[PDB]
Amino acid sequence: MASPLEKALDVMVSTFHKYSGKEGDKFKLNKSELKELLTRELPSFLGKRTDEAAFQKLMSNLDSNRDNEVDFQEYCVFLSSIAM
Amino acid sequence: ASPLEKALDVMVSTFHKYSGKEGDKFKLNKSELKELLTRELPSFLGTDEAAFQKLMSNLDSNRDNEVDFQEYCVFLSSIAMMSNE
Amino acid sequence: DATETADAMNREVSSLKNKLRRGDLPFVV
Ligand SMILES: [Ca+2]
Ligand SMILES: [Ca+2]
Ligand SMILES: [Ca+2]
Ligand SMILES: [Ca+2]
Repeated sequence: MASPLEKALDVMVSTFHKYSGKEGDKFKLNKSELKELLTRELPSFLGKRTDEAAFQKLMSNLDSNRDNEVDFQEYCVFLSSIAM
Repeated sequence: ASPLEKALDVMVSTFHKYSGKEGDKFKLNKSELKELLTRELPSFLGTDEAAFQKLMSNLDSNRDNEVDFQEYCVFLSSIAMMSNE
Repeated sequence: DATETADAMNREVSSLKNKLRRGDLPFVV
């Protein structure tokens, strides 16, 4: 049977797709999809100010290959950075 | 909490369950890493001492001969990335 | 985990962490 940690990895994957598949490239997050994933799935990690300017800056910092998307690897870098 | 928040919490708690047994309480040695993989990531295990030693080496980006929480998260990311492919 | 990719990913994570709380920019807490 799947361990809690194995299920947690499954949720890492499924949560990404829940948002990446909305628009455009089904396997990458655009800015809107990223904002929605954070807002809806990571409320406890959000700051006092979730304005557009703060978000645009976050997008740029996550987009390490400069394609104007957040792919699964880039998303895992993000989760690894906030986890603890 | 959201499922993702709960997932990150499990990632954190699982690390500390094993890292806190011996030595540095915030890093995994080969024994602690072996236990964690064996008990918590069975579906990903092929196993022998050489295999765990190689995995440890691969994960040990800061070259301190232990696996810290960051290195562990990078490892989990690689497993998830494999599962996502 | 290929060492080249773990090492790159660790640099990327360290970089992003440093920006978070040493430590610029704050959409995230
Ligand atoms: Ca998309
Ligand atoms: Ca990108
Ligand atoms: Ca330890
Ligand atoms: Ca290390």
